[PDB]
Amino acid sequence: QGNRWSQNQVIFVTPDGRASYFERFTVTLQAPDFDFLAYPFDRQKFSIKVDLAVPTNMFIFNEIERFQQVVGDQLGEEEWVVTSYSQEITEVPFERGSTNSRFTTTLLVKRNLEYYILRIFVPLFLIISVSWVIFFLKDYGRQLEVASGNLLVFVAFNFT
Amino acid sequence: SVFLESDLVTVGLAVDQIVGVDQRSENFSVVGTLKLSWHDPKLGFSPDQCGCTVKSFEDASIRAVAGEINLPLPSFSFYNQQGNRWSQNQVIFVTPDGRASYFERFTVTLQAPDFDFLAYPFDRQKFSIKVDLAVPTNMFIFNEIERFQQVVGDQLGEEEWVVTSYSQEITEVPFERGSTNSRFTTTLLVKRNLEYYILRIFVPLFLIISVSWVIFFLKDYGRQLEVASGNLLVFVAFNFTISGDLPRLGYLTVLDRFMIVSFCLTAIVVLISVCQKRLGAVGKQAVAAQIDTWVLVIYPLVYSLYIIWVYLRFFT
Amino acid sequence: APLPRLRLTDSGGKPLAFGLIDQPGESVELNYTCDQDICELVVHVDGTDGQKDSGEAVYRLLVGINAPNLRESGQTPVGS
Repeated sequence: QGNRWSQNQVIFVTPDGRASYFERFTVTLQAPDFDFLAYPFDRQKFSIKVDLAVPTNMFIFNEIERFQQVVGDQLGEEEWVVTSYSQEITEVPFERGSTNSRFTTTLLVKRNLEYYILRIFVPLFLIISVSWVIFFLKDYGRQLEVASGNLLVFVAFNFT
Repeated sequence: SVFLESDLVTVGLAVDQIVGVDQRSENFSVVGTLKLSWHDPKLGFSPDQCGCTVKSFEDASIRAVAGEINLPLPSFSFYNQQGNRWSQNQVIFVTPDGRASYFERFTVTLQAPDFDFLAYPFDRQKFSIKVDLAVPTNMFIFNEIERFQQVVGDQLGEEEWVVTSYSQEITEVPFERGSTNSRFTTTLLVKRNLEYYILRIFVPLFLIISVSWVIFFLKDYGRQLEVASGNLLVFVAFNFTISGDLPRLGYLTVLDRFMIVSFCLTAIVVLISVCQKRLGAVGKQAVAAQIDTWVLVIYPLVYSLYIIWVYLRFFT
Repeated sequence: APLPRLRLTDSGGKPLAFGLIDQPGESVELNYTCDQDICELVVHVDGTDGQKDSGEAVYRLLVGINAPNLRESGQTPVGS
């Protein structure tokens, strides 16, 4: 989506004819397969697809090289936690017939559950318990007043 | 010397102003100045063919000048640069003896994957600026560090981030197509303004907790219940009022945990008030007084123990 | 103020002449003549004999073209 930012882009060749390409990139990718129905307990897949722009009879992916760790570790916590990853080479239909190679990297991610749990569900449970406990009283004016206050407290927490 | 010798380059960098920090995308932007100097007899010329003592190139990068004059020059790049870089006063000028120098004023945004906001707002961060030569070490290498100005500059007014110390170092890192390239690193150690957070958050929170605590001296439990119900709403109002200074990072910090604990205790106060009201209704006021004494004794101890635990688990 | 040094060089820095201290040693003088088709000259005046911070030394410089009578000019600065 949009332009791609690239750094350290270089191509170098040896007299025998061995050539290699290197690039450091920052890119934005469309993900039409997202599904947030089970939010915040949803799980998502991050797929990165690289397609050759030439027919398979000219060039084709043959091997996968692991020059570094596929998923890198960084200091501090993250919003998304990677559970597993995979890499695969396949073939996809190409314009003007024939076929082109595709290299796909897939990441399985999930959210931080403790954040949502501790930040949302415990206070909501406490508010519900406050609304439930008032029925032991036999003075119904106090019960009505506390219920009226607790409804406003619930609304305040909801917008908070 | 029988063997060829690498060309020696002198480098220096100064920081003028930190203009922004992004805590969700983990990047920051800085404004500063960069200077390079080296000596190369292949760049020498004769004055009588131009009638001048200085030959200069303007508004061009080192790569462009090298391509135009067809000679190797020590090009460089920022390692964690995000997007394009804004440059001003870019000039390269050479003396007849072969002494050349580079000057630039830059504004750049750098990625900082090492950010850690677990101890917010008591966190301390490192701002690293890395300059790498785009040539193998056998052609050019950093040799000396020049201090043309103060590394960290002073500006009028207060700043959100305060620089405590700085350092500069020259190292070697692996390079593409083998060999090695030089790296020049400038590191800034920074911290936040503590008085702002303390006075804006913690004192009002302490006062609200004190209001919720002091009501247990009353023996009219209806008033206690009403005041507790009002104080819970006051606490919620203050919490969302200060929500503006609560970054949304997707994970918990110290402040969020403290707010959650305070809210839970405030709700437990209302629950205990309801229980005491019912007990007084049934005719067991002695048990209610005993509960009042127990709560008055226990609550500050719980708060102190939680603070000690947080300090142990986050600051040692 | 102490007497500074005087020398004459072209636009490339090639030296052409140096100042001469007169017997009444209160001034320094210089002379040169043109041989090439086009000559561009630069006049150097410096008092960096050492590192003393003398302060606000001030000097008067008189220069002329085709005017050998600069010792006693008489007329106010004429020409271009």
